[PDB]
Amino acid sequence: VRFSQPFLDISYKKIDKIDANYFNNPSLFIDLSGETRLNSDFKEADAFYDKNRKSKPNFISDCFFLTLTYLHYGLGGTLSFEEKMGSEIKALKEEIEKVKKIAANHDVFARFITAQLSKMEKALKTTESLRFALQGFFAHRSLQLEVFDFICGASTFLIRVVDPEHEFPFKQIKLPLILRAHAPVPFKYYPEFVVEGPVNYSLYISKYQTSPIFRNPRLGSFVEFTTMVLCPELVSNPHLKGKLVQLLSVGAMPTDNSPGFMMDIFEHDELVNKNLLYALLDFYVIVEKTGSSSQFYDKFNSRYSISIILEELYYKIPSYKNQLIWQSQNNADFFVRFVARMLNDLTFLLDEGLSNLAEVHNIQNELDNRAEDKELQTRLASASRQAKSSCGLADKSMKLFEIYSKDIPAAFVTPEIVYRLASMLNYNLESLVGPKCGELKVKDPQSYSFNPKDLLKALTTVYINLSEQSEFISAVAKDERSFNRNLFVRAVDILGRKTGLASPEFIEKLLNFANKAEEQRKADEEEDLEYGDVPDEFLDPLMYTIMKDPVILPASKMNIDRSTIKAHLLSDSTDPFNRMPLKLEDVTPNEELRQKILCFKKQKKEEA
Amino acid sequence: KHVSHFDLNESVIYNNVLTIFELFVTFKPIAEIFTKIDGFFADSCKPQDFERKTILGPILSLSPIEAAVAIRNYGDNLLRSKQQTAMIHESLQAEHKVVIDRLFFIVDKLVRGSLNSRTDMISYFAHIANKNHLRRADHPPFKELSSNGFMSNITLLLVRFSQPFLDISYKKIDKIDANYFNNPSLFIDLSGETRLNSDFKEADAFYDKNRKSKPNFISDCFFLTLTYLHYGLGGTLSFEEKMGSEIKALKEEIEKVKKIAANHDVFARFITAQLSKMEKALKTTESLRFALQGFFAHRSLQLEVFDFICGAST
Amino acid sequence: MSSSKRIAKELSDLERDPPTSSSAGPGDDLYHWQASIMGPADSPYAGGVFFLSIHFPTDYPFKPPKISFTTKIYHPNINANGNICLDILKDQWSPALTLSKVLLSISSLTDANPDDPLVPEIAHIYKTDRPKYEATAREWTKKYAV
Amino acid sequence: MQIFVKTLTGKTITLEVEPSDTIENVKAKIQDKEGIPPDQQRLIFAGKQLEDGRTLSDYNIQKESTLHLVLRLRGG
Amino acid sequence: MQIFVKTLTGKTITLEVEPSDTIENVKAKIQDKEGIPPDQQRLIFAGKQLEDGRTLSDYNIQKESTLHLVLRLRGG
Amino acid sequence: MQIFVKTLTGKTITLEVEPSDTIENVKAKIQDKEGIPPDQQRLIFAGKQLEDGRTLSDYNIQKESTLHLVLRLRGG
Amino acid sequence: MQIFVKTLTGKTITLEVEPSDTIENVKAKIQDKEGIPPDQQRLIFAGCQLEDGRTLSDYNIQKESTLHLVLRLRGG
Amino acid sequence: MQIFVKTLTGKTITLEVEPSDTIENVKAKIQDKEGIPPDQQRLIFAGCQLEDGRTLSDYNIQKESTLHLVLRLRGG
Repeated sequence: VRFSQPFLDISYKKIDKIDANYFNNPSLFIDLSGETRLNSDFKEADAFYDKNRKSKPNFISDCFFLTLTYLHYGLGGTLSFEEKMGSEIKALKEEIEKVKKIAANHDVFARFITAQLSKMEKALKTTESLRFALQGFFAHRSLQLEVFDFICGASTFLIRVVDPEHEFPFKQIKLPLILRAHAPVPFKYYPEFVVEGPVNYSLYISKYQTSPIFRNPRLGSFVEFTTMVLCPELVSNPHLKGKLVQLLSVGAMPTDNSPGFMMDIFEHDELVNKNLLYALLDFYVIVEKTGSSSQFYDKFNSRYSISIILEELYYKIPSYKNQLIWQSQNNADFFVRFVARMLNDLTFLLDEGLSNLAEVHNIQNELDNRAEDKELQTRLASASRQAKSSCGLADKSMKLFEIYSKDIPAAFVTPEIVYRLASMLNYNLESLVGPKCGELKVKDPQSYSFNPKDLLKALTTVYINLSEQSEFISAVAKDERSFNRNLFVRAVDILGRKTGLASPEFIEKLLNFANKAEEQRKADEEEDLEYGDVPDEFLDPLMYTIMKDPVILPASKMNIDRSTIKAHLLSDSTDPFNRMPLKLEDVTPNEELRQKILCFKKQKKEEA
Repeated sequence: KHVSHFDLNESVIYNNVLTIFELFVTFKPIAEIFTKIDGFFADSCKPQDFERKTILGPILSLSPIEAAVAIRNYGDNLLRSKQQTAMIHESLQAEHKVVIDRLFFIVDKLVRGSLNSRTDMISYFAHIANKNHLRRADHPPFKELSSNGFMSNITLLLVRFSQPFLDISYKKIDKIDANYFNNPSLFIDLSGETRLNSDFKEADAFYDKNRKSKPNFISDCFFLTLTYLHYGLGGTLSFEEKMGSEIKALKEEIEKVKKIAANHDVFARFITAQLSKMEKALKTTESLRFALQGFFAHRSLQLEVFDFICGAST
Repeated sequence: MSSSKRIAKELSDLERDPPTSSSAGPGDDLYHWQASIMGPADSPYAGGVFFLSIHFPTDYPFKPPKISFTTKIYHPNINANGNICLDILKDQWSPALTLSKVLLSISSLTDANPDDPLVPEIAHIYKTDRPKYEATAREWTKKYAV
Repeated sequence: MQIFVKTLTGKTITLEVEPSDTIENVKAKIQDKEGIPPDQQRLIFAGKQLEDGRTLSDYNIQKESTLHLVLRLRGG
Repeated sequence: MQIFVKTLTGKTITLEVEPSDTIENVKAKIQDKEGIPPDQQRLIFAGKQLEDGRTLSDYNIQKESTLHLVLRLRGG
Repeated sequence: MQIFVKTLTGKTITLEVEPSDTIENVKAKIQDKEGIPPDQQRLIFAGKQLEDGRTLSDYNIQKESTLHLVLRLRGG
Repeated sequence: MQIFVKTLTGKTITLEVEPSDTIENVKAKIQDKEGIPPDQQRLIFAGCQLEDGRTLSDYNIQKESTLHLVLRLRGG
Repeated sequence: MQIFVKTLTGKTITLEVEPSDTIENVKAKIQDKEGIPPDQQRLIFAGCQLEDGRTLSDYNIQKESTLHLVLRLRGG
């Protein structure tokens, strides 16, 4: 790595010495078998090798990339083998007791087994001393400082290659630069590990007090690289962008409420603050496309990191807050989708977490039977981790809700989202104040991140902020499914148990809302009952309600209201009966039945 | 649970345990109904669980063959000469003879309890037998089969019923029916039972070809004797037949892990602990090898067994 | 706003016309149902009546309801979690498919789909070992679904 | 009030009872009207097996409801 | 009128019966739980096989009469 | 028997059949053009299902009646 | 084309695959990049297992899809 | 009919076999009598190995023939 810093000088004058065209010819010394690429396939790779069709030897460029290769395959391999050997230390402790807790009363089989476990205990002491050793020279703040210096320099090198003019570090790059061809030549064909290595090193090395990033002025240059990564065309694999955002999390993670070590850089860099929030704002949407919810380590963790960033980003730096307000007032089409996707997750986060806590209790009650096995305990560990992740995600996501409601309540009141928000809030309130959480007594809930009444406080605040919006309370008044005035009354006593969670005036405001919604709830009953009756053929076949705007389905020749067919069309563009190719333009309104419904309501007015 | 180490070492326990049965067995009204109680039969039960999951299993399982007995007797002086180990033998074989006779007294009244009593005992032995066919493989599942001490003890125990009808006067030959294998089996298994000079195809037909059945304990006991002879200590002798090879195998690595440079700080201590158990393992393998040999050299027991062989052949 | 009023009419369709081999309805929760099905006579399930746990999604009409078993079964397309390999719910889920129609498609399970081996050990047995399949299915039928 | 009881054969009988009556009373009525032994009788309502110690009002059994009767029996 | 039967491995079982029950009917009442081929029917009472064609009545079978389920017939 | 068939997007083919044929034989004139495997032989008829294994007399395929062919994505 | 797969620890090893390739065909390209014998090759997609002999196009695995390299109770 | 086979230690376990039965068909009757999984089931006849899927009549193995249960370098 020492050969790097001469061309990675802090003056940054030898950038042109290393050719970014180093991967136009095929490889000469390094291997590409299994070399996954950035945002291109082998099919384009081999053709592009030929597509140029012409080669100037130079040690420097080969050494530069061999540096990254030995970074990833090398001490990156060491940290993975040892960070492993931190958790693999506990795995070794499990496999040792797998051989020691058993009956060792054989004549020679147990003798062989003792010698076998002696090798495993030698490896165990090997792992313990690796833990007591590698961390030592990781604490060697010179070696790590040199490595991080190389990271910064290499990043400074590679960021100029995406700039069409390569004006950096002597100038800036206009952002963003803008699908399978829109990626800028030739960054896309570069090896993938050149990014995975450094990010792995940064992610793992930040678990010690003398970590290289701690109070380092050279750091932050590659943060710009991370931000520029999130033109979305730059890379293709999502699961290393997930690593990037997970890095940015700890990079902005707040012991004594100390500012995050990137907060100054996240707030004192033009190239970053200009487009960072837009970037991960867009990114929070896409990760749902990485399959559905099967197991942990899914896009939800990516959401966890992508959210706890903003969680403090709104707190400390206000310029981003003003940027967000401008965004929400200008391209709110961008913002509403983001709000909807995150609102969607909450529909089952708490349900799934309660389910998995019950599963953990079930597995715990299966064992300790005083009246596979360890695979079931690995399942218990995985389910406890899943429940902790779900609870934490719910907490962070809800905490995000209130600080945006307080600032810009006019965003949440879009018609397509307000009903959903009210439904979700009421269902969460019922799920919490209900017996499901009361009976589920988790041993040390502080461990599994289940902090119920704290979340209840945030939920209450969510109602409080927008409690003065007619459309919101009207939506809450219209939740026939899970509305009850007694839920708020129960919440009052539940918060009164541990006093100080809410103010007496907080209780007054929430009870004001609870009463104020009750009348809007009641009046709808009289509207639907006295002036609403139950005729036939006036009811939506898919909803069984009268249609204020009944429209004729061009395929099935049936009447339906616009909302029902719009909801059906958002899931698939097919008719519910004959599956004809259905579009909103092909529909036809029904005026005669609309006027007949008006006359029916007039007749109902003649009744009363 | 409390006396889980139910070996023959604690000479102040098993004598009392035997005497406990010694009083029940005496009373004829006790014997005629002692055979129908809870815990008498086993469960489909695990083959290695006939040790600790029935009535008799905890008392007649006592036999010198048990590993800890050999560890406690010959594991002290592992390189003992023939006379030194013969001392342990001549000491323990007398106790073995005492216990054999004591519990044969049990089983005699058990068979002489009642009609259902003797049928129940025959069934109880047969069930243990037919679930041990795995004993006669090259590498049987030892951890999942009845301990060969137990399967050998029952053998020369039930062999005692043979010599009355195997009298040296040879007058009770007609007592055991040679037609015992005309009907299908009643208590002993024939699944996998190879035949002499006939196939299953003729076997099943000949079962029917007679088409008729007079119960008798004696004939069932005679054949169960041979069955336990083969599946029992017949299995045991081969079971220990590889032990002598195993002793050389264990000694093969004894100097293999000592010829290395033993100059570590704590890996050296772990290596020394790896052979502190290995020398005890050698002293235990040698104990087993020099203990199985002596009771085979117990001329009285083998004399009785050979007498049974001769009588059965007659 | 729209979610509940479908469920009431789908339930009252039972009162207007009761089903043949099944039944439906909720406890007190609207979205928490408990169904019923009896093992077909021309199937090893015969002699078996099943207990069902149902939770409706945010949209019972617009989304398929996840359904779980309470009674253990021995079938290829069913695991211990009561997951149903019904191709209607995830692929051709129409909004017009009634809860009764879904119960009918469940009653179609009986006809096992081999290309969906939720439990491959049972799937291969259905592929070749139908006799022991039928024996063990009734074994577990008498064990659980009394 | 009248209700519907379904047997394993699908045979439907209307039983005129009252909500205050117990399940044991209903099974006695079934045994009187068909001779079928009550110990073999297993009543199913919305996927629920009822208890003879309990009554019809306990499980919200309204009139004209459908009850499924299961006959647990073994020829062997 | 149920009877008990025990196999070689000792699996006790019960089966309700009638005086007129044919032996093959009784055997057909066995593979329900044990899965035995009825062609290899081999039942043992009083040390005798049961004539399959006849019924239980010509045998002095009494209440809880013991049988032995030994039908190995293993040509293997 | 001329029976039309159309996929999801609206593309259709012109194929011949006979009244007493089977749906798989009708499907055998569906893999003649594209080469659609029988595993994806899905037939949709007015909110109901049409199993592949049956015949045309059971599918009541009338004269010039359009059926629905949708790619199958089985698995579960 | 190319597809993805991830282990328990989060590593995301990509690998080119072809529609014709079977599940064992792709699993043959696994021990080369991770050193895992196919005896423990366990694949889950969308929460459902995959048949050993079945081809890639048997699970509609599109371009830029996702796999999940999970492991059974084997190894160690 | 019945055939023979011997291990290394000389024991001679016989077992009935049928001309139709394959080599795996007979080897399935081996772990029952000796507890050996067919993963190591190695058969030599007249110094030549036997193909796995091949049937019994594929080596003219007559009645009262001889097999030789040998083992590979597996086990231990």
